[PDB]
Amino acid sequence: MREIVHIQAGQCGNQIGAKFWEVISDEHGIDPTGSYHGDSDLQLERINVYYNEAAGNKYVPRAILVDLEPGTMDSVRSGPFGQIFRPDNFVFGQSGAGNNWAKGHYTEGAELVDSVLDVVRKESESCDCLQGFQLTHSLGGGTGSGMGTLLISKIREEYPDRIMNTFSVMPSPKVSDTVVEPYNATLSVHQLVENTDETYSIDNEALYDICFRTLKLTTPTYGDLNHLVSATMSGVTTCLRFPGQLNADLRKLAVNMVPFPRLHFFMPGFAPLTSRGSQQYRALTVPELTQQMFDSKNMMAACDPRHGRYLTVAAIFRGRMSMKEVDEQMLNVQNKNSSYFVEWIPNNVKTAVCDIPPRGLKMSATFIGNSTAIQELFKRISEQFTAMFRRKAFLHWYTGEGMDEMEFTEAESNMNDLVSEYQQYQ
Amino acid sequence: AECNIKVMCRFRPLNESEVNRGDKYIAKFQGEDTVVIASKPYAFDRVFQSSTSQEQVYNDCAKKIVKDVLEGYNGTIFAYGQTSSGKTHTMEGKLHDPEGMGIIPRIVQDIFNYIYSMDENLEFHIKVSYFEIYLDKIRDLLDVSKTNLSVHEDKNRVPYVKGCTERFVCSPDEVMDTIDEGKSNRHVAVTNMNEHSSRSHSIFLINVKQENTQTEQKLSGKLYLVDLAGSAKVSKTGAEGAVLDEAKNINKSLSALGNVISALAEGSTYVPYRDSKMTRILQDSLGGNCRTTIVICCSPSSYNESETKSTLLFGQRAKTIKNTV
Amino acid sequence: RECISVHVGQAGVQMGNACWELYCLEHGIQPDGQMDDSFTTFFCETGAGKHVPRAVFVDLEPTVIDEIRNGPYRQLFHPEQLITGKEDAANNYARGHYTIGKEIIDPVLDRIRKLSDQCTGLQGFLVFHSFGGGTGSGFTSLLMERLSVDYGKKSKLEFSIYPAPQVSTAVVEPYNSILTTHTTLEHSDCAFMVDNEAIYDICRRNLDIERPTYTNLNRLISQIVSSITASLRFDGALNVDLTEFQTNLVPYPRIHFPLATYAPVISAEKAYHEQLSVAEITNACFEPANQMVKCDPRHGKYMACCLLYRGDVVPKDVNAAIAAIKTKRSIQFVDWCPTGFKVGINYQPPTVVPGGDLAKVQRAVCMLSNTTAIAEAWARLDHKFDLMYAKRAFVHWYVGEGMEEGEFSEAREDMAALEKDYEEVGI
Ligand SMILES: Nc1nc2c(ncn2[C@@H]2O[C@H](COP(=O)(O)CP(=O)(O)OP(=O)(O)O)[C@@H](O)[C@H]2O)c(=O)[nH]1
Ligand SMILES: Nc1nc2c(ncn2[C@@H]2O[C@H](COP(=O)(O)OP(=O)(O)OP(=O)(O)O)[C@@H](O)[C@H]2O)c(=O)[nH]1
Ligand SMILES: Nc1ncnc2c1ncn2[C@@H]1O[C@H](COP(=O)(O)OP(=O)(O)OP(=O)(O)O)[C@@H](O)[C@H]1O
Repeated sequence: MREIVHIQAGQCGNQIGAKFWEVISDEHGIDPTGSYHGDSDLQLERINVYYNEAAGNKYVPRAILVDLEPGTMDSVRSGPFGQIFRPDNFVFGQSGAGNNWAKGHYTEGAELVDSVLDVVRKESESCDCLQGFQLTHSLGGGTGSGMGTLLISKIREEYPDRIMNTFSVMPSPKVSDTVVEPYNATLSVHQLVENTDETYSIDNEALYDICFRTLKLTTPTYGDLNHLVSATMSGVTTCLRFPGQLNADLRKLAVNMVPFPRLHFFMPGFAPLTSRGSQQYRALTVPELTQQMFDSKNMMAACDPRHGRYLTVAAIFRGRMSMKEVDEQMLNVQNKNSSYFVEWIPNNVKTAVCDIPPRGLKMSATFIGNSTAIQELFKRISEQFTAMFRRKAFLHWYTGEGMDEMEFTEAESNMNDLVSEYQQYQ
Repeated sequence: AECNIKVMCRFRPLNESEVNRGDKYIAKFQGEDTVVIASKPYAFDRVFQSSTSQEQVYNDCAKKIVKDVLEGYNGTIFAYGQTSSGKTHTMEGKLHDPEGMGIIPRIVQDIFNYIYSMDENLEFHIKVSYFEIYLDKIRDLLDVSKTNLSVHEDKNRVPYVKGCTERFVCSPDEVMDTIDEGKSNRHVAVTNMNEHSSRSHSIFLINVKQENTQTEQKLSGKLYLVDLAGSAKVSKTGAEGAVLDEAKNINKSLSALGNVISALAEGSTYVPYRDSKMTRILQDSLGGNCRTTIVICCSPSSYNESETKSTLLFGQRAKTIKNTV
Repeated sequence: RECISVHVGQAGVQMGNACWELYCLEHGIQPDGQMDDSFTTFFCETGAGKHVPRAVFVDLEPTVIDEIRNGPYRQLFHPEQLITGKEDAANNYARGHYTIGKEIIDPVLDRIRKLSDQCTGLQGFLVFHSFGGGTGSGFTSLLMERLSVDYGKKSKLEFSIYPAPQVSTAVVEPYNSILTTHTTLEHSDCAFMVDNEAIYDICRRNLDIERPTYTNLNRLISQIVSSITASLRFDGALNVDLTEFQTNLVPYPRIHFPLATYAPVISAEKAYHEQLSVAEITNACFEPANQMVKCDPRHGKYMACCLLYRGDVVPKDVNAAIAAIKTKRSIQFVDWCPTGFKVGINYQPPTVVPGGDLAKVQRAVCMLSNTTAIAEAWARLDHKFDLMYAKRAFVHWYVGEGMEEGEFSEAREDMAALEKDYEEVGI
């Protein structure tokens, strides 16, 4: 019944992928060992869509952890929910890439893809009818950018008809955690633009900006940032996991948000975002959530939406709520701000609601936005790519693995192409 | 510097499936400049009637392209139409027959014949290639092992395919065996509308390179021979199973180039060639240094009267496009 | 006297579970599945002291179908009738029609045959759906085509939830509505339409419910669909059958798009203070803001209106009431059908759900009427379609299913023919 197979790549993709299984384990009432201790019967109604049943009323996640270094698996296996994962799925290499896309794509990737394609083949055969795949990686580095982008092409060859979702975190200019980031971002987007049908553009800079303004976290760690992005992955797959008044599968949101084949880079968001010291001084009905969703300082991307125009918007909701207040609020946001929405579409909002909200909250929603303001993050990395590429800097490492210099220029031709697409519809 | 796209129409006789049903002959010709359909003219360059033979079309449409592609520039000849419009009979035809042969053997026969008339100092290095598209995977015909290829960019960002078959030919008869080997392995499905239904785009590329020994001036010509498939209506054709799966793939390209050439009509900013891979290989045709000549095909039957109108408005929109030669 | 029903999409079964609970409480049918001639037209008699409805719930997505299997109304319905699929339509007219539709229609086709063969008083069919999504557009358009070639002569009463001018749940619904209407124009005998923001306005100003949900929207909609067939269930002084809605409301074989409105809609506290009679409801049903569609009836002209009352209502005041409606010059009837009034009566009154938002009323009316007021609505839907069709937006998914750009033009020119037909007929 539309089973989704999880897949991870890179260090960050294993961390946020690990946090993804943790947050959804709580609402489904899954123990860290694997047994069930929930209260509602609907949790078992669609537990098979991510997990696999087992003996003793145990449930195993349908996850495949892939990382070229072995130390990443030791941290995930030693976590709070590390033991629930299958030990056979922990496939990994020995010698890391060290932030090199050519290693994880050509040399170090070719020896491991044969070991992961047979594993996901087994998981794809275990389910009754698969819907698609969702992946977590990062454009920075070599593992998540190299290993993830490679098998995305292989999964397209093996599963060209199924949905191919991706949650890809991109770099930022002010927060730079890698010297070779624009080359990896420029080489990765050549594969993401053509292979996958959906993509969520996440930024680390906004993940720090979002925590100061509304959460008021004084000492935020990576685990706190993972809580925000993990909740976004749960909102997109809510209607098939629990019943709702209006269902919206991963395909039902893809057809509405992807108006063209190459324009599929979304922009996520989440609400209600409120600190613990100011929870009593706020309401929880629908209109305060609507204005917070479309707020510029709410999304986890560094793009200025006021500098562009939204192509389409999709706001999945959760929990019992009234439909009049939901529908009427989406009318005024597009009417009062008609300049910031394209006139060549009559309605840029996709609505959907569920009845079973997360634990600890009664009303919540997740934002999915495709907008022409995404190009400002793509040209700056392109400028960093072109600034470093024009003198052939940091290319001698990539040619040692047999990579051609023109492939960087072919990626450069793809880089200025996608930004020109959003400029056409602006 | 700037040349318009040569648009030409061709109506054919009614097939055996159409005359038995009793369709009305809606085709009405007004000279060669336009054709009338239900009191609605559509201006073109040259309209071919049902009585036009194979040799008459080649002399009128694809004759001048042999001189332009060999002069130093590029040239592209490809067709468009719905199902049962007569694209393969127009372009490929009966290869073994003298009269029924299409544009592919008539073109290559003119290259070797023209080379014999020119001087001996002009050294010609001709090389051919042939490949299909099948479930968005560029499968090669001369080699059965490889089922997919990747397109790369050259120095001036003109796209071209890598890893394809490259036979360095010397004799004209050798090309006749290559295209014959191509149709032998070409997949064909049986349907209610068409028996030999071309369910894939047959790209036949000839990188014609030439060089003079006296003046030392090297020149090349990109010669594209691409035969498009017909947009099959499932109610009329009855596509089911694997036929509908392949019918989906051909519908991508004709809709993709429809987005491109329509964007070129009003003169859009970006002109998104990249929306499909079939449109990527045709980048040089629509906006490169190629002397393009589209040849649309339409049936004179009233059963598909709406499809002919879609192809006619497709034709007149193509006349407003110009190539940057 | 029997009639088969079918529900499609998220919109279909969501009101289907809400309407059938209203049907069962009228005939004294407990939800467990048991308690002479009034219930035979919907509910069968299975052996001894057990019944089952003459309907089927079909939907590709399994979230709503299994909710009925795990819901409270489990023992009432057949376990086999709750048909479910394996792959969602996703706002695609083509995906629920060609790829996913073909591998599920064959269980659906033969089921209606055996369901009709056991029956003997089959009047017709009525389908509840919504063209505003994917499942209610493609699969609904496919099943009606395949049974029309088989049956043909039997009636077809469509019930679709169309989008509003400005409010909308989806974004691709013009493509979904424009494609499925191309097939609906030739095979649908009649199609009653309801707008999503209009029904919110019904419960806003009259029922004073500032925060309702879709469950409340289906209750008053269940009163509409149950009142049109109420004459067939119970006895009435002037009986009207299901085929009355085909001859009396369809002036031309292509113009088969009536409207719908219902009154009285009064809360519990307001019902005791507000007098209930035929005069106020007759003036209220023709009130423009009280209609279930955001289209001004003053702009158009009524071709014909079919009145149908319920409860203890004598036939004197209903004739005197419509006589006052004829004298009103604010409205305007078309010269092509001056006597466009069809009144009916049923002795059994409007029921009431325990704990429902609607209050008890001794009499009610369900007014269906055709007009050229929706001519601007089709022009509005066509106008917004031209904006996205000019940019070729959302086209790569439909052709990605198997279709092409050819029939996209066929649906456009079909609406162009449909638009001018409303303009020329309304002269
Ligand atoms: N929101 C979070 N971001 C993280 C976290 N860990 C890393 N990152 C960010 O993602 C950036 C790159 O992602 P990764 O840490 O996974 C580098 P990767 O493992 O793919 O390659 P190698 O470790 O060299 O084998 C990284 O520079 C951080 O900005 C995390 O736990 N949470
Ligand atoms: N008035 C009213 N409209 C409803 C109700 N339920 C659904 N709808 C409408 O139905 C439209 C979509 O109909 P469907 O085709 O059934 O949607 P779906 O079944 O979820 O289609 P998928 O997304 O592919 O699963 C929405 O835009 C809603 O506005 C309801 O209970 N009342
Ligand atoms: N100009 C013509 N004169 C006589 N017969 C023709 C002509 N063109 C096509 N035919 C007939 O059509 C048949 C071949 O059909 P063909 O393969 O061309 O269909 P098609 O147009 O390629 O279909 P699709 O558009 O779906 O690929 C031949 O048997 C031939 O007799």
